Amino acid sequence: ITVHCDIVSAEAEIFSGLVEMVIAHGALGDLGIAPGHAPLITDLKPGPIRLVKQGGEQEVYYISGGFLE
Amino acid sequence: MNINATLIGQSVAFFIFVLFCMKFVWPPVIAALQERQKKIADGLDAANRAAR
Amino acid sequence: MNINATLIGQSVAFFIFVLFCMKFVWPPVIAALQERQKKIADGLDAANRAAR
Amino acid sequence: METVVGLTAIAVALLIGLGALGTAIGFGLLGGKFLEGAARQPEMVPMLQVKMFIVAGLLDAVTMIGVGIALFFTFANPFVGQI
Amino acid sequence: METVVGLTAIAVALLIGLGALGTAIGFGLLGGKFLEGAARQPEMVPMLQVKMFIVAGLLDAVTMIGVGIALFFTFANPFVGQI
Amino acid sequence: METVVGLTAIAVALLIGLGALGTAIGFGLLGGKFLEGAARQPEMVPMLQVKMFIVAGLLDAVTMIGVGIALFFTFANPFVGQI
Amino acid sequence: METVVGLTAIAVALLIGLGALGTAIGFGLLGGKFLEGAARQPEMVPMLQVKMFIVAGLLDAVTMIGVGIALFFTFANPFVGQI
Amino acid sequence: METVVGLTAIAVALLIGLGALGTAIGFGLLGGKFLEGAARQPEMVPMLQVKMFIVAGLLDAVTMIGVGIALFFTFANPFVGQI
Amino acid sequence: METVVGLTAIAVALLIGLGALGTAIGFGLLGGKFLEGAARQPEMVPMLQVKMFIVAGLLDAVTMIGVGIALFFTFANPFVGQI
Amino acid sequence: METVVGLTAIAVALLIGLGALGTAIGFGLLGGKFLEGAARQPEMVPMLQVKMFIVAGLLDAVTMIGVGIALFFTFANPFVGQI
Amino acid sequence: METVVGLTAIAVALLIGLGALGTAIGFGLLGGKFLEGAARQPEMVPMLQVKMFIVAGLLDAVTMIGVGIALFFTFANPFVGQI
Amino acid sequence: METVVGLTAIAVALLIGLGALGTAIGFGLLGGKFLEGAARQPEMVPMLQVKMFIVAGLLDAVTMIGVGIALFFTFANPFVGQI
Amino acid sequence: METVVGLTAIAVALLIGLGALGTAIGFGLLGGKFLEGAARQPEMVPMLQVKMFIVAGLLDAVTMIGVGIALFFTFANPFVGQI
Amino acid sequence: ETASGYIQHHLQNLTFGRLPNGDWGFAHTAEQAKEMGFWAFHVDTLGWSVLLGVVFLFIFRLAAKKATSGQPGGLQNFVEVMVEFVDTSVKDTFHGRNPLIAPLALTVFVWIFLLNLIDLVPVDYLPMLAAKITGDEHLFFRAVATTDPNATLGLSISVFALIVFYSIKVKGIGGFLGELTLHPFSSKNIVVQILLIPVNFLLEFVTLIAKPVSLALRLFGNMYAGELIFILIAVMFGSGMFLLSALGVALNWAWAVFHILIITLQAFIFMMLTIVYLSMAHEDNH
Ligand SMILES: [Zn+2]
Repeated sequence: ITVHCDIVSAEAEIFSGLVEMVIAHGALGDLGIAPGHAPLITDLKPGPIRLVKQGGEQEVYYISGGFLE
Repeated sequence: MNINATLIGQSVAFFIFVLFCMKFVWPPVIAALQERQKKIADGLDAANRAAR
Repeated sequence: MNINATLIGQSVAFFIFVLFCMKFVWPPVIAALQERQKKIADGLDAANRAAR
Repeated sequence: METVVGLTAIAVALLIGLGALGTAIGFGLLGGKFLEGAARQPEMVPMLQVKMFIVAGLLDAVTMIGVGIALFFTFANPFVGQI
Repeated sequence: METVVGLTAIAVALLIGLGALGTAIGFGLLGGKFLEGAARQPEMVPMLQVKMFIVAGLLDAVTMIGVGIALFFTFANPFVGQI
Repeated sequence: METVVGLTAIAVALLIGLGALGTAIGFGLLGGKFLEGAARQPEMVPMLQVKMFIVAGLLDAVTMIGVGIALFFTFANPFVGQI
Repeated sequence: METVVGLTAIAVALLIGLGALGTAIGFGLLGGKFLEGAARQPEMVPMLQVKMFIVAGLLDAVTMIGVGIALFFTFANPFVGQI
Repeated sequence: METVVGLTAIAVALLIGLGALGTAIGFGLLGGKFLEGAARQPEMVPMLQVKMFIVAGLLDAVTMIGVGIALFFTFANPFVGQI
Repeated sequence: METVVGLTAIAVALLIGLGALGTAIGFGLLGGKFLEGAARQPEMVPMLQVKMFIVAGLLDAVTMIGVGIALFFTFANPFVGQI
Repeated sequence: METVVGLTAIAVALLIGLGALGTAIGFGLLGGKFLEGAARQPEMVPMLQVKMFIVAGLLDAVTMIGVGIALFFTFANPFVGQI
Repeated sequence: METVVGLTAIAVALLIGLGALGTAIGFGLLGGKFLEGAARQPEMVPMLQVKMFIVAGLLDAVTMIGVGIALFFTFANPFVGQI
Repeated sequence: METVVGLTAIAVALLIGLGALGTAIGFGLLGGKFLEGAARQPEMVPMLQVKMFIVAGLLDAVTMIGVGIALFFTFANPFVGQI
Repeated sequence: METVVGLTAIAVALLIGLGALGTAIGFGLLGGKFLEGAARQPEMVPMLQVKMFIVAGLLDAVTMIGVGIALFFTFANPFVGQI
Repeated sequence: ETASGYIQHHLQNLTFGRLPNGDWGFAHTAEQAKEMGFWAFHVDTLGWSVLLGVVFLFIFRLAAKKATSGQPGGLQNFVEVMVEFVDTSVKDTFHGRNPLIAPLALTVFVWIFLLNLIDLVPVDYLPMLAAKITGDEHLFFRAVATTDPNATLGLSISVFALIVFYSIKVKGIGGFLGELTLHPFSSKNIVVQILLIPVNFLLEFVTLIAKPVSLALRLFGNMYAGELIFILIAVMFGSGMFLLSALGVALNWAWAVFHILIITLQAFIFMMLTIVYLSMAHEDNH
């Protein structure tokens, strides 16, 4: 029901914990990741990442682009 | 007779086609031809400036 | 007679026009392109030499 | 009557048969993309399902005319009155 | 008389049957890409829907001609008047 | 009667056979995308399996009408009575 | 007479029906790739729309020649005159 | 009886032949996606193999009805009893 | 003589119809790849457009050998002389 | 006697020919992805190969009934005794 | 003669029509990969072109053997000499 | 007698033509993936060739059966004796 | 004799038109993947071309048997000598 | 007259040949021309192809006999744009030193374009003008020369001669037969390369003889179908009706606007495949 998401940058950590769903703006279109998603490497657009924590809490960090692994 | 009507029908169709051709299809070609003539002339002027 | 000797009638006309074009139409026009490329090149070379 | 009535059974089979063939392949293509979109972003499913039903109307529109004409030639018959 | 009328019923079935087969396959190819684009870019779905209806008119142009000609053959056979 | 009856046997073969052909290709396209989506998101499989059965109902809709009319023409016959 | 007239009605369904099938699959293939580019690059839409109408002219070229020789066969008949 | 019996052999060949054609292409599409998923994630194979058999039942459903009707038309005959 | 004239109308319909079908599907494949390449990099559009027209000459070659022969079978007739 | 034996020669060519057409395309699809998986994961080729044979058995299942019935009609015709 | 000559016009329409269909789909598949290759490697365009014209000789060989035997059947006739 | 012999030439054409059509497309699909895999891992080419030949045996199996039953129908025809 | 010789002309079109259709689409698929591989690895082009011609032999093998048998049925006739 | 007679007259050529008694005379009927044997000439096709070839070279010579090498005048500006377009087309395909390839491509493109362009003028104007100037009412006269399979076959059989010529001239007689029998299926060992010479010959000969046929028939099929649709649209006016002579004018306009794109594209395809087929006869492509 949850996975260990870690939002990090070359300078410091942005978020670290347990999440239920991760919504990202990929280079080829939006993604919705949930527990047990298959291995995936992707280029991220500059925009807000929405995360859902168990339960109902919705983190909305703004990121200037990057890589989702 | 029917043969005379074929020449009239062909003639009006050819006139409206020639109108569309000379008023809208051909003018861009005149512009493309004259712009090359300008670009050639300006290059030769720059070569004359360098000689002076 | 009626259909195929036109295969050589058109072939002869084709080869004659190709040889005429190769000697009296293509060489006089391509030479003007070769000359202008040198006219512009000489201007750029003269400018660098004069500055130095 | 025999030639007109026998070739009308072939006509009815072509109308529903070519319609069934095209509709089944068309929904395999449309529906395969609905599942692909639903797997890319699970929260978009409510919108994608409504957009799929709009396309399903365009997809089956001509097949429904074909089924209607095939059931018209089965119970009534315009060709039998033409002789 | 029977061979002209009987072969007309099959001509009718071929026109609406081949049109039904092609439009259903074509709208699943077109609509399958409409759902893929909508799942990837949900803010663009209002634009993608209008661009899709412009391809829908091109995809159904020759098929609506066939449907009109098929109904004409059924309710006004133009061949029965040709002996 | 022998030509009407023999052409209803080909009508039945076309009507069930073209439906079988379309339904087998259609489910190969739908099912191949279901396996791709199920491998990508294992936690969404319960939802994707239910959504596949919605499409399966649209995919076979005209094929079931074709099988129903083909069984009607096999055990009963509207053409034998000349309509 | 009846064989030429009935076999020209089947020639019109093959001319307009086979062109209808091709034009519908061809525009689903070309418009699917247009809607894919308009989602990937929403700024190039105006340019891609023009380049799509150029290719549309090449797709619907032999189909309009066949839809026009098939209207020549329903309202005139070059075969009847040959007895 | 001769033409009804002769046309029942072709009816059986179309039922089994169109069913064999569709099922081979359908499993070629469903099968290629099972191997693709299995190569990317070899741990998922136990789940994907069970999900493939759920689709395989839907894919062959109408084809097996067609083979059942074709064996019935071969070892018995519902048309011959209608003269 | 009516068999030779009636079977020439079918030959013309098959010869133009199979060309209308192939050219519409063949350029809808090529046209989509041209739009996809244009979306990837719009700087190369002039060069890609020139290459597409060079393939348009290879793709429509044999379909024009059949449209010319078909329009030579509707007005002239090489089979009527052969009796 | 002659129409039943002539039409059963065509029934045998449809049963084997449609099965041969579908199985050759089906193995091209299935086998193409087997080589893609083997090139992506060289160490998994003995695992992917046993899974390919499980699908191969499903892909050819109906095709083997088709050739079985075709060779039965060729040496022990079941329709020649029904007239 | 009337059937041997009228069934040679259908023979000719299938030799040039099936070849026209396969070459327009084959050059639409080959060309779609040439336009993408021309985008992925703008400097390789002169090499990709010479290699595509080598494949083009293999792609049209059997089609061109058929446009020759069809022209040989339209202006000479190996079947009419056999009564 | 003439009908059986004439309809056995059509059976031979279908057994080899349908087989040739499927085999050509099947090797186009299989071989295309063999080139894709060989370009990605040029050191695994010895292994990919043997794996492609394993699949080639499956792909041509029913085509080889049909081409053996078509050279049997051509020389020492099995249906001529039956009548 | 006129029916055996007329049906033989049609068998030949199927034996060459189907082969033309199959090889043109097969080489479009094979060659399209050769240009895709040539664009990614221009160093591998001479190796890939040798592997492409190995596959080309498997793709046209049955098609050649078909055109060999087709020419045999035009300049000789195993059916005419069996009547 | 009737629509069948109107269409049948437009499809016959001005033939000149051996009548029952003498090798000097014009055929007065289609059948009087079919009786005549193999040694033949179409006086309307050879009268338009040669005249347009001379008019093209005369206008291009007027822009070459006074070439400036400096600032270009209006006429020579266009001729330089055509020469540079063709030179660029040849350099992006052919890497050798051959002096024939470029003037051949310029001649082929501009000449074929003019032979096709005359299709835009109304179809009954030239045939009736020729009849009025001659004093006859049954004169056969076809103006578009690329609608004659003989004109298009003569243009591709001459290009094929240049292909067999350059292939022997640079690869040698041994290299010509070598390409035709040792490629594409080149075996590593001698016992198998000899069981692949019958195969290599069929494939390379069908491909070599199909280049002349495909070049002639692609141009013939696109032009004969283009003029035939104009003749059928002219039959809409013969009806005398109003709602048919209005639809016919709209179809004639739409067809002429579409046909100029095809007239331009067919001249381009013939030039580019002539450049490609002559460039692949100078190097071993395998
Ligand atoms: Zn070589």
